Amino acid sequence: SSSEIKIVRDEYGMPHIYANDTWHLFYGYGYVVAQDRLFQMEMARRSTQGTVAEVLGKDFVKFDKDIRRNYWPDAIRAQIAALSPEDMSILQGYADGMNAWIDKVNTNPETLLPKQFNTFGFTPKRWEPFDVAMIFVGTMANRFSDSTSEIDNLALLTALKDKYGVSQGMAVFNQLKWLVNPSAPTTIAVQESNYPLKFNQQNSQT
Amino acid sequence: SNMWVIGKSKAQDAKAIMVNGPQFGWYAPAYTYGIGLHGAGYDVTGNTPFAYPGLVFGHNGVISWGSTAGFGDDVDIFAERLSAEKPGYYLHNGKWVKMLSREETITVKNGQAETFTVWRTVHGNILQTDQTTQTAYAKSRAWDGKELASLLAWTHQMKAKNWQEWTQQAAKQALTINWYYADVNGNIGYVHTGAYPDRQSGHDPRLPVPGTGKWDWKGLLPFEMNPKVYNPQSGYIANWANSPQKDYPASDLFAFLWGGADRVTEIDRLLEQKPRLTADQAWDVIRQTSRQDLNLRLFLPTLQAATSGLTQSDPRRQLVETLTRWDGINLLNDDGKTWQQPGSAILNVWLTSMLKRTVVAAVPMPFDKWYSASGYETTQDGPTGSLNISVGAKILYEAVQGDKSPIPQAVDLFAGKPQQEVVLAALEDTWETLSKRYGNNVSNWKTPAMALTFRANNFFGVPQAAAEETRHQAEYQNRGTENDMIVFSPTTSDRPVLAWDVVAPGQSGFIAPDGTVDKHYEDQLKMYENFGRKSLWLTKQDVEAHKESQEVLHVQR
Ligand SMILES: O=C(O)Cc1ccccc1
Ligand SMILES: [Ca+2]
Repeated sequence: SSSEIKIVRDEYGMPHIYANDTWHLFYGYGYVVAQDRLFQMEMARRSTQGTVAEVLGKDFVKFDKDIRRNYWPDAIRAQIAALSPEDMSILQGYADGMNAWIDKVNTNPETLLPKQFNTFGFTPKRWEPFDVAMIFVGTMANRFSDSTSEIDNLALLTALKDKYGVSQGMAVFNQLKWLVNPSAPTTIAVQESNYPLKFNQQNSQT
Repeated sequence: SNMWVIGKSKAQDAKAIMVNGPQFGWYAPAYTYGIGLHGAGYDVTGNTPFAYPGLVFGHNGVISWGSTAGFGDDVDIFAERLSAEKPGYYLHNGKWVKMLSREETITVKNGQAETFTVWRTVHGNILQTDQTTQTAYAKSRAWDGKELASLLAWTHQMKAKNWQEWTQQAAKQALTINWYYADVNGNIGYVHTGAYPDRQSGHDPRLPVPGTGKWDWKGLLPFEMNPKVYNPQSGYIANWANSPQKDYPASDLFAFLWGGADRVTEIDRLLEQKPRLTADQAWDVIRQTSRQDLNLRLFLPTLQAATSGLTQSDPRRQLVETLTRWDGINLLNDDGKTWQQPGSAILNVWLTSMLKRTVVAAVPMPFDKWYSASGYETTQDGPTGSLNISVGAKILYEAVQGDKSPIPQAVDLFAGKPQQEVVLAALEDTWETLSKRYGNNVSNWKTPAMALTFRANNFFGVPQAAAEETRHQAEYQNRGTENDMIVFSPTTSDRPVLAWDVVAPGQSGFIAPDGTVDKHYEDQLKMYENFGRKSLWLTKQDVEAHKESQEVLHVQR
């Protein structure tokens, strides 16, 4: 059946989804996620969108602000709007699947509502593709691929040049924060290849 | 995070072995989510963080895949030129360009709502402001605008059936991530994926650049430039957040360095120790590396040289002999709270003192603090992530390596004094500190072991469970938040592939309204602790034979 989604959980409760098309497949995925991790995913959503203070109060206002200042919603929405129907079906199916279970949860909370929701004083709302995308953007991109300390770096360099002088200060900077170190153990052996690109280590942009 | 992939030339009773240990910290419920997908071109099994549509850890019966953070430099800061007379504008290529801006309101439980404005330039979102010079910094990510493509690439790569199809997808993943590949034929591969900027000549990626236009990136580097290797001569691919490739530049983070001292060597050593490894031996590397003190190997030679001439009755001498007899593999005593050997405590105190005496001393305040950590610092709950060689230690390592170091020592970290003298002075500090606390009989020193905590707050510091759901493990283990292994063409199985993983505390985080915990709420917690693992199923026959429950849905879009 084209509308059929089969969910088989193994001996550790791990779900396997069987479906014919993209939307149904990720609908099943989202469904089982809502069953297994609804509170975790709700709080992950609020974490990635900076809406934690909404349920946990003033101690998370700074957190929420920092989250929102670190991305641009409309840009993410534009990327989603540009997705082909096939790719959209991944996100839409996923969200729809979560909503299917979430609706059941809110129809019979006395039996299906995860305890934490009662404890923390709110109830789960439906998800959209944007929400699913932001779980990834906010927990993989914005936190594992968004690292820089250039402003601090420059402060260090400036301090070094003041202590040691211009030339020696620059040299000590290259000693503490080298651009490359040829003795660094590499995952790819030197016999295989090396990186072609070389950079300037003098801050010529000043 | 670590990963080792063993190819046909080094695999025993198999053609390829992939063992992945992504290190995200530890949380309850589990950081990752087990999931199998079968249909619409997918046939996969494994587990993935926050249940992303794409499985970061898994296989499809033909190839397997894994990841560790790349730590490339894909982020630069542009210093935007502002004008008090033109608020909301910045100078770019000779014109005053209007910033993008948006209003946001933070609603607050039991509090007053707060509205504020977020600002963005062509270089990215604005960090803050500095209107004395009339400047504001914008953070430029090479992956900007490629967030969804990266999510999708991580999904579509699951359908690849060979190196070419897989790299086609790796080329579309824009975040700085190491991707790993293995297949049923014993082929293995690695790609340091990600979008990286093609910077203007003279652009030092470690420091900010003007946002006025002349320093704008020329674009992004082609996929050809991304470090990659397919079936390396070595017969294996190992990574523990180390450098991808000779001459490849690291993240600009001042606390992050790829140098001579690198924990990945601990993995290389174990893989190269034996010509071939079995699946079980490959898995055992998790146990060994998770217990391996990472500084012993780096500094023992220095310690031995400095004390080689001291009499047997010199305590500094006996501290070094203690280390020399030690393999660096920590094991808990029967009390389940202290370590059998005091080596790590010795190295901690010594290294702390060394850094204070050397690197810390050569760096102006308050920057000196950046280089004072020994890497052992922790709390009662234990490390929040992996243990590594500290940035200060890596710099000290270059220094004690002398001329064997490729890094010019512009300033002598020992400031004219013989390295031996400083090393011995730190050993004196160490003996005083430790003997004061533990007494003078080293053989009965029972030093505190690090513990491990599955935290109820996610990595943001935000509750994802009730405080009481926090779980505790006596032995800290420097290992993946989860570990998964894929073995291709195992000779002792009727399957073309076997796979295992561990998702602790368990698959489910569900607790019913009446407090009744789900049957799979904690059934992998003890398994995690003892380096156990359970089978991942892929084929309909294997899934069926191990079915616990089934539910069929009929829905129309
Ligand atoms: O190495 C890390 O810090 C965590 C990580 C593992 C795999 C992919 C992305 C991030
Ligand atoms: Ca940079």
